[PDB]
Amino acid sequence: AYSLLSSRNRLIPRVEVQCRKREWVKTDPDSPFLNGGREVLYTPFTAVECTVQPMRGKAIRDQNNQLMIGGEEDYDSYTVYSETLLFRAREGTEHLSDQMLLPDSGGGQTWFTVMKADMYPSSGVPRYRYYLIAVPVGTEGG
Amino acid sequence: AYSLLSSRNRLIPRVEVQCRKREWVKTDPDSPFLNGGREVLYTPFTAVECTVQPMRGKAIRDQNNQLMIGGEEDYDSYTVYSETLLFRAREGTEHLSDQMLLPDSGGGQTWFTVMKADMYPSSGVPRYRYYLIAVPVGTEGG
Amino acid sequence: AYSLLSSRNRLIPRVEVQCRKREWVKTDPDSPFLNGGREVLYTPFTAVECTVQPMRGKAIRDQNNQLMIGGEEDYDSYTVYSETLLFRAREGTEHLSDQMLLPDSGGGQTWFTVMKADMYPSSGVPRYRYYLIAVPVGTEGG
Amino acid sequence: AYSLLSSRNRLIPRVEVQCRKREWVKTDPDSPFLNGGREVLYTPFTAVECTVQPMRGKAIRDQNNQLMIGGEEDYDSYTVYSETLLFRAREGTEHLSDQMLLPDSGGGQTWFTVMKADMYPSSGVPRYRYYLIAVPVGTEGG
Amino acid sequence: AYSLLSSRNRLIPRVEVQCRKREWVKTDPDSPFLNGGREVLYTPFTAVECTVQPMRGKAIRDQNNQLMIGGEEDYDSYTVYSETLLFRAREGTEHLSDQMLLPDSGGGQTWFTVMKADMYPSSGVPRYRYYLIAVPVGTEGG
Amino acid sequence: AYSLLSSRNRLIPRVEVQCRKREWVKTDPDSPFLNGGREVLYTPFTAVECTVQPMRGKAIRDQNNQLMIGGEEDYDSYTVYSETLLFRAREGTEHLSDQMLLPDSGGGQTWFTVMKADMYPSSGVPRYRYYLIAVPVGTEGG
Amino acid sequence: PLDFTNSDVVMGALTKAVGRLCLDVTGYDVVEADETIPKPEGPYILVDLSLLTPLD
Repeated sequence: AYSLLSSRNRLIPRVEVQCRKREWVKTDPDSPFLNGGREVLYTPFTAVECTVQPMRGKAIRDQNNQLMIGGEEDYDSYTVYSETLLFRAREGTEHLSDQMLLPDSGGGQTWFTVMKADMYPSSGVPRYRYYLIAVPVGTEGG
Repeated sequence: AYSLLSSRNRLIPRVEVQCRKREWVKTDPDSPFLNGGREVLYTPFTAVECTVQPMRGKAIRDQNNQLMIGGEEDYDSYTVYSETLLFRAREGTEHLSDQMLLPDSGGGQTWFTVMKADMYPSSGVPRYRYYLIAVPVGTEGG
Repeated sequence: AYSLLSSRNRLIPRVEVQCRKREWVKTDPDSPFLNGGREVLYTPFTAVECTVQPMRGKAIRDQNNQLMIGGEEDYDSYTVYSETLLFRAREGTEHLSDQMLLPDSGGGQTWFTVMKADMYPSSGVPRYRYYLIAVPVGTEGG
Repeated sequence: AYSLLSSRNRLIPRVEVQCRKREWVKTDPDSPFLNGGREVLYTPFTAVECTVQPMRGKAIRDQNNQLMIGGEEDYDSYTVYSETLLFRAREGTEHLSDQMLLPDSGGGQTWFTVMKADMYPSSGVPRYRYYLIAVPVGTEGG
Repeated sequence: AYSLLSSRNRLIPRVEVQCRKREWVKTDPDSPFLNGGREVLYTPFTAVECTVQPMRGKAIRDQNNQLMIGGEEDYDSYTVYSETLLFRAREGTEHLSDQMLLPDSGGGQTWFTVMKADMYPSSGVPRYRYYLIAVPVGTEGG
Repeated sequence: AYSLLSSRNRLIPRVEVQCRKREWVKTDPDSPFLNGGREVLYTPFTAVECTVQPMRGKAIRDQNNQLMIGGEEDYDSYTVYSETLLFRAREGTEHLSDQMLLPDSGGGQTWFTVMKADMYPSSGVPRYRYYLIAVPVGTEGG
Repeated sequence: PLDFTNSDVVMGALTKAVGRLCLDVTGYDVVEADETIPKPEGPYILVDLSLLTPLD
């Protein structure tokens, strides 16, 4: 079985990041809809150690500021290697995708939503790879 | 003839997985259709030793949770190397494609349906490669 | 001139395969058409030594079982290296493309029709590469 | 932690470049619009050390002079490695994207607008990569 | 200046091929058209030494026999390295593209028409590369 | 700073090529248009040392003779490395793109128009790369 | 006690009526779009309820 990869690295620096779980709930008392007035509940936590890297190409959809008919919108993304388990959304449930807070190109800090998670069930070592997309500015995603 | 590849590996860990065969049957007594009320019959079994790996890219159709007009749907896939023979569906018959149970990105376990099987008839060694797609959530595939 | 490649290999195993030539004929006595009731005439033979390999990618058109509006159709293909000369169809003639029998993903055996043949006239050594596509299930091709 | 990359290179020559920050302001007293008569305010500065390189391919959109129905328009771009932090535009604010002055294919000098900025928050060393597009001739961008 | 490449190879076998130049002429006495009844004039010759190789991929347009609504048409192509100069067609003239006779996938021999010629004027050594496409069966090209 | 690349090569042969600058002028006395009867003024010169190479692929738009509804048109292109500075067109001016005379696939000589110029302002050494397209036969470009 | 045949009954029985008449005339085999199965052998017909229009 794997031995070296089953232990923490000692050459490349790694950092911890903050995250938060997400659910949703219905608030309207009389509306007949599952949506109602949707609300999201958060529960914070942290990842043991992570590595953050940017997109490699220069494709038009990967550029940071984009020109739309309204104005120069904003976009960011990352690829993350981590030893913590993060989950995407699951259907027929009230759980949403986990989010984690990282620096952006504008100098601030914003939340990124997990979109793709990679796992190797037959190997055993707990090492994962994630792909993240920054939440739209002015909202908390979906 | 091949010798080394005709024996089980001794460096990379391998695991066994569970599977199940699938047929179908007509139930309606009076309906004139081959479909009738379709039913599927299962017969479980296991694969001797297997290796599971995820998709390598980040293409929009390979992401786990996808945004549709209804809601954040779910999608998963894998590539598997195995020494057991698994079969796809064959036309003009009552046999369907084999399925096997593997972990998913949401933390649960779900059935994957064999879609592509690779064989090397002229070599002799029984080593195969499969490509699998997770069954739609809430159903048993087709 | 080439010497080593002008002799049979002694490390990689090779196998022989069966083939069959194909012509066509008109049967209707009074129909004014070249087609008439078409018939195909076969003459079997074998290839001296061959190597069979599957398609390398996972493109949607290379998957084995495909979902159509009628039902889960079937598809297979291969790449073959051989030291026998096989011919494609030629226009203005009554000769059709050669076919050869190989194992498929469903566990059976079916006929594959030669579609592309590669030759190196300036080199001299008789080594060829072919690309084959499985005949539609329930028919004998065209 | 990284040591060698946390210091300035001593083999490849590097140069400093000039830049300028950009805001915007409304001037019309009575117009009800956020736009009004837009104006941009500049504040110059310089980058510590930079490396400039051109696009690698020959794709039709990367050529310098382009044929349009009006006349042979002009286009240029670059990829820059730098140890200074430059920012893109941020929404809901009055800040615009930074610009920096570089030589062009016509022998002159023109302003390039930052479009994509790459950062590695988990590594620590302050090394960045930018992608720039030349401002349209006869205007100051947007 | 180049020395080794300015001499004939002594390891890889090379062969000579036959070719033929092509012009055209107007025959109709009274037709007012440049076309008239077009005719082509030939003058044979040979290439000093050449190497023939087939297309590397398996793209649908590179397959030999193609299925059209009429019938299984025919197609072939090659890449040739040669030390003889061959010319394409030139406009405003009566010269057409040179052709050369090579073996095909159907076992016969047919004429290939030069479509792309590569030269290195600044190097000096007379080594060229050509790309050829087989003439449509039953005609002499255009 | 760069030393070796700041001097002329001594292994690969290089050649000089001829060029010519291009302006334009209005001739009509009464026409109200900037175009008028356009004319181009030339001033010849030469490049110190250059290397010429052809396109690497076989894409349909890179072939030499092309079949159009009128007749077998002509097309050529190159990639050139040079130590002379050549300029493209600049807008709001009367300067056009430089041209240089090179051999073609038809055995003649024709003018190529500079379309893309690559420079490395931060390195210092005067080495450039150009991409050229042959002028349409029977005209002097635009 | 005054019962009837609601929409669900009529709609489902119309498909089977079409299915039997196709089988009994042409001699081919029949299949619907509701559930997917591997393609049968021999000639066959596929039935689908593409569209439905109300009257106000």
